[PDB]
Amino acid sequence: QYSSNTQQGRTSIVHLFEWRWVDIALECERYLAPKGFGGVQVSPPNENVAIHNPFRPWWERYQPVSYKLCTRSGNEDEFRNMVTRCNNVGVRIYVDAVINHMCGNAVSAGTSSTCGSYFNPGSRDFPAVPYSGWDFNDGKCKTGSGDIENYNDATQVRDCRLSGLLDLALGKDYVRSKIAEYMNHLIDIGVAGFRIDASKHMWPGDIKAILDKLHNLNSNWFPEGSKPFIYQEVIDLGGEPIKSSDYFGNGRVTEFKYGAKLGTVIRKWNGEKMSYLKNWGEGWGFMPSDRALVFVDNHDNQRGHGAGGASILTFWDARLYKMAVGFMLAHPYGFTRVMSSYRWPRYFENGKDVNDWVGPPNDNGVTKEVTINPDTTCGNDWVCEHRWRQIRNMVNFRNVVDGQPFTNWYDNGSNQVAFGRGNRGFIVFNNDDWTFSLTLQTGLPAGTYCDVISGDKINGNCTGIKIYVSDDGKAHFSISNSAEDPFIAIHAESKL
Ligand SMILES: C[C@H]1O[C@H](O[C@H]2[C@H](O)[C@@H](O)[C@@H](O)O[C@@H]2CO)[C@H](O)[C@@H](O)[C@@H]1N[C@H]1C=C(CO)[C@@H](O[C@H]2O[C@H](CO)[C@@H](O[C@H]3O[C@H](C)[C@@H](N[C@H]4C=C(CO)[C@@H](O)[C@H](O)[C@H]4O)[C@H](O)[C@H]3O)[C@H](O)[C@H]2O)[C@H](O)[C@H]1O
Ligand SMILES: C[C@H]1O[C@H](O[C@H]2[C@H](O)[C@@H](O)[C@@H](O[C@H]3[C@H](O)[C@@H](O)[C@H](O)O[C@@H]3CO)O[C@@H]2CO)[C@H](O)[C@@H](O)[C@@H]1N
Ligand SMILES: [Ca+2]
Ligand SMILES: [Cl-]
Repeated sequence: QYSSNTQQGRTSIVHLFEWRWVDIALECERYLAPKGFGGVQVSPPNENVAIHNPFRPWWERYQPVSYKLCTRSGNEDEFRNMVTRCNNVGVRIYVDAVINHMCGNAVSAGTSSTCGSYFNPGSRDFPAVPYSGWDFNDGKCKTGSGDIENYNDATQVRDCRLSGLLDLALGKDYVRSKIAEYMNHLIDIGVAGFRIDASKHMWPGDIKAILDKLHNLNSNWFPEGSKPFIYQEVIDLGGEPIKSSDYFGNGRVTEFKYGAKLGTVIRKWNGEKMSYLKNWGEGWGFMPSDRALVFVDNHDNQRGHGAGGASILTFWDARLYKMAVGFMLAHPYGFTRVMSSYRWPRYFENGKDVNDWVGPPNDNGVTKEVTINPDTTCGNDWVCEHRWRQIRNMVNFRNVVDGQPFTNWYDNGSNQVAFGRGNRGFIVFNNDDWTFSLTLQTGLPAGTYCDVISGDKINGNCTGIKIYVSDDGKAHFSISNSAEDPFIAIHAESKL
């Protein structure tokens, strides 16, 4: 469960949050494959409650109605078409598996669902599965409300309803088997693994029992005996009885400390400085690099959900965001996930975004296609961070330097830093309030290199900045503090 199952030489996944299956299929072919992306995390592909108050929020997809592959992203045929087309060009699909719970206990009975299946939260009847009252934790939970009230009690975190979401009885073989049937359906289609939603809300042993039932990956695309890549969503910032390490037996775990701390560093908050990143990784108290699933923001915290945090960087703070993402993709720690978002009309009333619920760009609830602008950006309010030159090119940097050691670190004791990855890549940052101008040892072969942040290598020249590495590996770098992108990155494949 620890190996990504990506193609050799591809090292990141991108979250195409709320994208339609047909758009992802094209994106794999026209962009992700040629640009060297490892894979795509998809939004939950199973039927959910259609919520009209408020109007079709992104979070309705975290309220399952059945395991039918029928959502605003598309139907089963469209989902199958996407997985096949993506695998065929060497780009993997990872499914956001919502398996802790069905929908909210207070949702009205009927057929207000993305495939029109009947369901009755009140009587606990989900006949499309099927589940009944016997399949939920109502009698196991010991809180007065039946909901999670207190994270200091590890038992209720697992047995009670997360924000009222009907809590599946994951200790029952029947429940485990219905979940496994869903996941095996997905695996056999050709899915490479899973983001396990709400893992903290499940016993590690119950997840293990589900995982025991899972097939090996599809033998047309994957070597025999390949196991689904598992990364579990556990928000562990310290101070709670449940630890991310509790989940290491099942696969990787999201490291939410990563983006929280990096955000603070890059904003220069709380006295933090880029020079402190010399021991980034386990040195900062993070989990082992071989288990960490790392990211600057996720779909929750970019809009203040989950642990939130003021320090979280997103596309809304585009300048600092690119630097954070660039740092992450350069550094060997963890397995990297890049966010890809849509814009919503963010509106703050007393420090909180009252539109933090708004779903994907839509016309009357129908998800807008991702249109591709002439400059390769996206239209229809899709942000497409993964198509931003600075991030896209750093995705390739990580590929180029895969497995090379962290070396040749430099810092000015404040916010001007640089480091190399073996003899394959080198990156320089200026986050101070003055110019960085210095000659540095790069660790690279002599030559002319295109800076992949300001531009591209195209048939014998560069469209951005050029760096000249002399015979002894030294190169001069000048980065103004007023620079729109105050960082430079060069690597073996950007050499002329
Ligand atoms: C969002 C994450 O919450 C949890 O995280 C905890 C940390 O674990 C903890 O250490 C500390 O930092 O606080 C955090 C925030 O509380 C959780 O551990 C983590 O897994 C969550 N991320 C996940 C999981 C889910 C659930 O699948 C996703 O959640 C999102 O979707 C939810 C469901 O649609 C959405 O909730 C909405 O719907 C519920 C039903 C509603 N609840 C109300 C209803 C009733 C009726 O009984 C009352 O009981 C409640 O009090 C009402 O508020 C919510 O109000 C409504 O928003 C949720 O907001 C949304 O984040 C998430 O996307 C995953 O990534
Ligand atoms: C294990 C520890 O990791 C993190 O601590 C950071 C800290 O947030 C950061 O400011 C910095 O602290 C030192 C640094 O170690 C030292 O080399 C430098 O001279 O001075 C810095 C402070 O002025 O780095 C450490 C990691 O080395 C977490 O933030 C913390 O919660 C956790 N206990
Ligand atoms: Ca649970
Ligand atoms: Cl996540």
